[PDB]
Amino acid sequence: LLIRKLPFQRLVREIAQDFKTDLRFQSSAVMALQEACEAYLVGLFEDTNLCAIHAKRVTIMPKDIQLARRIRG
Amino acid sequence: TRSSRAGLQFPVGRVHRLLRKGNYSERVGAGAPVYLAAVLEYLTAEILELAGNAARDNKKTRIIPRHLQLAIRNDEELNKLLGRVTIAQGGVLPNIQAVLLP
Amino acid sequence: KTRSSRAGLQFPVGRVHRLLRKGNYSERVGAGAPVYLAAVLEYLTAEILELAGNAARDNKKTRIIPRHLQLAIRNDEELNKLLGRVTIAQGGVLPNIQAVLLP
Amino acid sequence: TRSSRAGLQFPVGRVHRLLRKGNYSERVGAGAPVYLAAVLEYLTAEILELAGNAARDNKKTRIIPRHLQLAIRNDEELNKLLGRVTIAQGGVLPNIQAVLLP
Amino acid sequence: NIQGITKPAIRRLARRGGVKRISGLIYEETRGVLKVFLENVIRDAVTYTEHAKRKTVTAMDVVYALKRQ
Amino acid sequence: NIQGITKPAIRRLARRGGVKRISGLIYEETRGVLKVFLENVIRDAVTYTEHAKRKTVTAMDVVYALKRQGRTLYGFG
Amino acid sequence: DNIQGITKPAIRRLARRGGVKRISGLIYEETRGVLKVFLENVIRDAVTYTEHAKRKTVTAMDVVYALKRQGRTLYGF
Amino acid sequence: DNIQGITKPAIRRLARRGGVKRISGLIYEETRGVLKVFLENVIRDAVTYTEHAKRKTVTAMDVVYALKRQGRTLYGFG
Amino acid sequence: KESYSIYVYKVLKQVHPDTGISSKAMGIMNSFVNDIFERIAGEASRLAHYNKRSTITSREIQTAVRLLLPGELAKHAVSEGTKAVTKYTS
Amino acid sequence: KESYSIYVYKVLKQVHPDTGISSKAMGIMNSFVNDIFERIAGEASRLAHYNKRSTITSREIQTAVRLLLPGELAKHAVSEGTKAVTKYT
Amino acid sequence: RKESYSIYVYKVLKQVHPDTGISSKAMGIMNSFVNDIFERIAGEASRLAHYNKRSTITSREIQTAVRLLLPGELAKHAVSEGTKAVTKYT
Amino acid sequence: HRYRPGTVALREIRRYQKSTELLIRKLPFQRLVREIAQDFKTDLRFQSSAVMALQEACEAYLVGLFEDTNLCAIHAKRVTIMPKDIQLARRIRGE
Amino acid sequence: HRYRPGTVALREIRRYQKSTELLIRKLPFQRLVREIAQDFKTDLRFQSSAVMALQEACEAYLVGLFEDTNLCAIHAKRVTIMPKDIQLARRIRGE
Amino acid sequence: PHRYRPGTVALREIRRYQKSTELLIRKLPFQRLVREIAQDFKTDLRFQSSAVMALQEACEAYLVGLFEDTNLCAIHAKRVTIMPKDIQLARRIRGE
DNA sequence: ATCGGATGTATATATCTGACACGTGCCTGGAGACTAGGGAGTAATCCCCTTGGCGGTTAAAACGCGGGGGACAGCGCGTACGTGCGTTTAAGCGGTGCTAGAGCTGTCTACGACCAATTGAGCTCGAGCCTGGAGACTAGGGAGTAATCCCCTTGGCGGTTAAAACGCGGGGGACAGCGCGTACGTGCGTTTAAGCGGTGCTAGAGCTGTCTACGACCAATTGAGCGGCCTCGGCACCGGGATTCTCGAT
DNA sequence: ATCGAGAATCCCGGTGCCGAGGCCGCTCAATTGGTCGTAGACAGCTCTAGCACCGCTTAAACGCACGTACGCGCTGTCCCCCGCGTTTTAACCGCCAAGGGGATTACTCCCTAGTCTCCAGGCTCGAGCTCAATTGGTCGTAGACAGCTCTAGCACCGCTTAAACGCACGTACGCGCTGTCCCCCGCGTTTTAACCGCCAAGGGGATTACTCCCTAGTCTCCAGGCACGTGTCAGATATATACATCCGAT
Repeated sequence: LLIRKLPFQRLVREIAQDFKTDLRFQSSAVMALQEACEAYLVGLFEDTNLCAIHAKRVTIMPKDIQLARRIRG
Repeated sequence: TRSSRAGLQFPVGRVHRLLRKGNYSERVGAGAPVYLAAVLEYLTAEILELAGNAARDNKKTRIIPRHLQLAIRNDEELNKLLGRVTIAQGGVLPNIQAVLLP
Repeated sequence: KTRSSRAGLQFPVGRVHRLLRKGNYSERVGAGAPVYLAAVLEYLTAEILELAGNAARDNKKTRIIPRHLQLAIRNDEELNKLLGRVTIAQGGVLPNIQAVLLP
Repeated sequence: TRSSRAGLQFPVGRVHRLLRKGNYSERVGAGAPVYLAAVLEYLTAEILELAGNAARDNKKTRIIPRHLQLAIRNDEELNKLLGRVTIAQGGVLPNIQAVLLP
Repeated sequence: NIQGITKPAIRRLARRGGVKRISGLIYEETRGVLKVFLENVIRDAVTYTEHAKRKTVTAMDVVYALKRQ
Repeated sequence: NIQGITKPAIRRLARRGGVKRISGLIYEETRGVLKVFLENVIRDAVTYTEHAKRKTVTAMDVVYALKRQGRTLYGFG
Repeated sequence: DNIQGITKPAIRRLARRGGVKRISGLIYEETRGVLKVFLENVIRDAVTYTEHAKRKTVTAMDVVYALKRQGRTLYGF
Repeated sequence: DNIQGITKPAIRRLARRGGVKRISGLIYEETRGVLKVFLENVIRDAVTYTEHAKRKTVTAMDVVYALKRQGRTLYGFG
Repeated sequence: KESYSIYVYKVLKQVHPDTGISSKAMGIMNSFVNDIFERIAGEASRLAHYNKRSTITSREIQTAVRLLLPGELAKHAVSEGTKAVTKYTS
Repeated sequence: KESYSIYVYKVLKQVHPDTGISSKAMGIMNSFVNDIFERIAGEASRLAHYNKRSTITSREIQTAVRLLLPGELAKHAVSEGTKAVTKYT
Repeated sequence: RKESYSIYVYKVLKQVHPDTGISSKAMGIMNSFVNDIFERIAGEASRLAHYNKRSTITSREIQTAVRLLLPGELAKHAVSEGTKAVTKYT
Repeated sequence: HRYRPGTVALREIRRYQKSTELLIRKLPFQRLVREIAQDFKTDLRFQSSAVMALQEACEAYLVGLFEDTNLCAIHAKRVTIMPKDIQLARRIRGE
Repeated sequence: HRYRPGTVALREIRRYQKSTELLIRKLPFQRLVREIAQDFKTDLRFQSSAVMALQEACEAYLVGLFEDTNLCAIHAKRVTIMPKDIQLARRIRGE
Repeated sequence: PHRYRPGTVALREIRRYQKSTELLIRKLPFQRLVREIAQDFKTDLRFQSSAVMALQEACEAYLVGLFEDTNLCAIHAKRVTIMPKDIQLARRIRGE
């Protein structure tokens, strides 16, 4: 895994808190969430890179991400 | 009828029969087809509402597929639900990218 | 008064007893042994004849023929087991076609 | 002894006694136990001969059940005679179906 | 808490995606994208948890959430 | 004489056994099988005949052979 | 060679609905290839369904199921 | 539930001695049923002999006799 | 051949009393109802399986609605369904 | 030349008063009775030999019946035999 | 006192394989075998005598019984052995 | 008119399982019996009922063997019996 | 008179986003559909509404695909779509 | 790491177990089975050790032979995997 | 399919020891002459009919001979099911240390069954009756086979809105080319955290009881849906305006 | 870039009618209520665990000055290449005509059940015998009575050897498709077994003189069986050696 464990955990607890109070988490639930987020970002960065090369660039920009996400739906 | 007891327009009995014969589960609660019929009725009413609105904006009293496409695509949440759905004879929304105009 | 009559049987207790004495089975035969054996043989004969009579009546014949014996024996699981390696002369076989052969 | 008079190793007198006491017939002829001893001796000799041969093929000096099973099953006529016989601690003959090999 | 996904972490993820150079404005965008994704997945996961009358989100709930999108 | 067990007879025997379709090679094969059976039964039967110092093999001898081959026959006692 | 019935001007109309003002000459043949691939994939699934139903007529429902199972659900048929 | 003592690896070993190379998962339960029937049939006969002799211990000879009268004669325990 | 056409038409008169609908549009509405039926019932079945429950009740339907519908659509549908089930129970 | 024909016929008249039997079928019944006789007597003989007993009694017959007859046939045969021995005694 | 064929089997073994021994289990199998074949031959001879309304089992019933029970070439040798033995005995 | 392959076959199966008459011709079987017997013992005669006994036994054996052969053929998802079916049936029977 | 390059294209854009009529000729597409189906299984027939459904699906797919191609073209600061735009659109869709 | 292809170890095991004679079912669980089944016929029965060993020899010989016949049935159907229908054919033709 | 190297296996081999033949002491049931006892198979002898051999006839069936279809041996691809591996756990096993039910044998004794007349009785074979299933026929129902059906297929050419295509030509896009600026290392300080511990505790996964709700029939049914018919909203066409680009100019 | 004129393109308004929509209606069938239970489905309670909450640590992660070379956006020219008018050309649509199935209907043929007539096949009435019942004395075989001493069962304990549970994952089963084969249906042919008759004696089947084969009881003399001291091939501990077998590479 490529994101540091503890900040991701804290983010998960913070984000989860605005939906239901007093939640706890299994450890394997957080590793599952980490696998899912990192897989998504790697794939999204793959799509951004294809969009960048399409525009004859090598530098990724926000507009590449928004195009990739728009075409993904 | 059960629909009248539940205050609904969609046919609870019919929905119940389709749930029974769709091989969805071994047992079916009494409230499930009522709830399902109510939800289907609600979504039908919303799409028909927006499509009617579009129809009156175009000064047409009859709903045609075009109004369904306009209604669905101009509403973010309906567009999300039918993001991978084709409305036959719906066409598309008029939209030209600003950089292409003279 | 015969012993078969005393035993309530139709099969010949005396004949079975003599046949036991002369069959070189043992030096002695108890008095109750041929009664028991005759009773068992009579029971089995009666059971088979019962089924064969039923089969005969289904076939609207008043005389039992070998075909009815074959039907009676092979359609009854325990009689068929007892006579698993027995050929009933003029019996034929049970009507039976495996489902895969039908259209 | 009658075995010596007949040139046999198996006990004719004992076989005669077993015929008398086996309730086979009221009378037993004088030649019958000699003949029986001879037949039993011949078959014993054949099985022991072949089993010894098998034992030597395995570089063993003592016959164990494996050699008897090999001897019996590898001889068509002995295998036929003992077709419905179980040899305790015999195992089976090595045999792999050609279709199963790589 | 979104700021805990640090600049070097996003850099490592971009390298794994095969990206060699990254604009300074990418980082905030990635954080936003991450927040949206996480929000959606957890919403489904917690919905499943509530159905099970549990107070603990389990690994199967998250995996199930991932499957349905 | 083995060819006297004709093709239609073997087909009829198979019909009683419930067989609907029959490869052409069954007939010769069946004949071989049949021959073996007869040999075995008769071998015992003739022995019985020889034991009785008779020159006519009787039906009883055959029935006894069948019994001793595990194929007991009813009706000829 | 029925793929040639998807004409150059038809592809132009299709591009127009997509908002395209100018079209390189090589798009049309590329588009043709792409369209053909899509159709194969849809029709293949449709025919598979037809074959499961032991029918000789591909129905509208067969096609709808094919689109649904490829994630392209179609409304109205 | 002692029939479960006839384990999966035991059935594999029996099949290997029988020359079997590949074994469907359903064979084992099927085999167990078959085995139970066999034992029942044998033990039934054995117990009759035990009961006939007015004994309370099933002997090796009872089993050998049961097997013989069931056409599965066993050598070596006389 | 059964369909939801007449119920959709009555709903149309509730929401637009003097408005009609074409045959094609009614067919699209019927397709719509069947799609949402399959999605909600199938997902509810999956929830029940997930929870080792053999019965689909109004709770699985409600949760399926929350997963499938966005925001205000999910809340409004849940409110209408809840009112309907409680009125039915009375 | 002995046979069981008259006894088979008496049993038939008991179970089906107005039913007859062909010559071949009666011959098959005689073969059957002789067969079962041989089976039961032989098994009883083996039981007696196995137990170093010189007498075949109703008990030897009964055990042989349990060995030879399946299930309900065995139970009913034992019942008929026991009833018959008690009536005879 | 339990009688058996062990010593006779062993004498035959020394005739056929002078330097070969035999395990106890194998001797038990040979004894079981001899008893089995004994039973088969004696039973067939008894039945043969009965079938022919004879009260005596002689070497003739034994020989024919042997021919029924033993296969082929084994039968010819066994008949040969029996005949030589009976003629030497007489 | 022509019946399709199999219809008449089934009709014959029903016909011959319904009846009981012997299916091999008397005289050729008798010739076979005498031929085989001649190679075992000279000068043999036969009672008529001995030959009839042989016919009942052989035909019963063959019908049963054909039943087993059919089961073996069906096991291999065929409907036509072949020599390999007969040899398998006879091997499992122990012949 | 002569309109400048692009004016008539835009006019066509306004026309075809306004309407809903099918844009591929019915009959040539029908021949295409029958050819492709025939290359999987011979002698099939088709209901008319099956071909109409297939045509709606193909045209909807192509219009959406051309939308994505246009987004890719504008992304590269171009106004002319080229094959690499199609390749990128379909790669990102996962086709 | 090394890995043998499917079947090589099966064949090796076949050779191994056809070479040897030791009983292949565990003694004590089989013994429990025998006592349970017998107890369901007559309560409080005892067994001689050699009676249980006899039962073990009989069962293993019967099953090994049955598995031989099943294998022959499999080969007849051009398969190499034995299936329940193979057992049922073998037992039907044997007459059990 | 093989030529080789790398490992995991039985093989051909060398060593130590140990219950097992195993050869031995000896002890007793079993055995085999023996002389008859008598009782059974042997061997003429003699008669009666059963199975042949054969003459002889006929019409049922076998036996070729085609036709065709439907079955079987392949085959290529799907998917998936059991396997060989490894690790961790569960119970079988060799070793006790017991212990009391029951197999085994010995007394003895008292039922029990069998030739032996012996007293007698169903059984079985002629002999002569009928009469019930073959049979010889009939009639209706089993099925096969075309085969018209309204509705959907296949083919088909006239006129005409659509497709080429060509020339133009005028705007993209592509590369050159650059200048700035901004992320990327690059190095130093920090600071936050994995991990190692440790604490208490909430909830959760499980277990048990039980009961409220839904399945699940029947009979009763009224609302939906085809079928049909009545109808006016709007698809399409004629006449006139908004807008809408489009060129020149400066 | 923002006037001004002018035409094209479209929009609007007004109308024609027709057909797609609205609407009734008969029905009919999918729908709904009355009654039974079987639970599945939820409520209560409990041990556990893993999950939250908290202190060092050192160290790797991160965060922050610096500067810099690597793009990237922004113009410039070229040329390049694709869209628009005009025109021609035409398959496609119009729009039609005819052939054309999937199908059970509506007929057709053969199979399979009902209906009199005539016997071979048992169904009854009388005739002389081999099989069956009695008790008696007379043996024996079997069944209680009583040991008694063993081995079959009951509990403790390593421990490891195997059994159980995942874990890739790759051959196996299987499954639809397909070409040829090869065998079943139908019919003429040409047998050749079924039906029938003839004569006979060879051998089955009794009948008896008989003599010689094997049982039965007793005894003398015994090999075969029960114990029983002991080197040994057999079982188990290390070995090297190919012997196979699995993964590159012809």
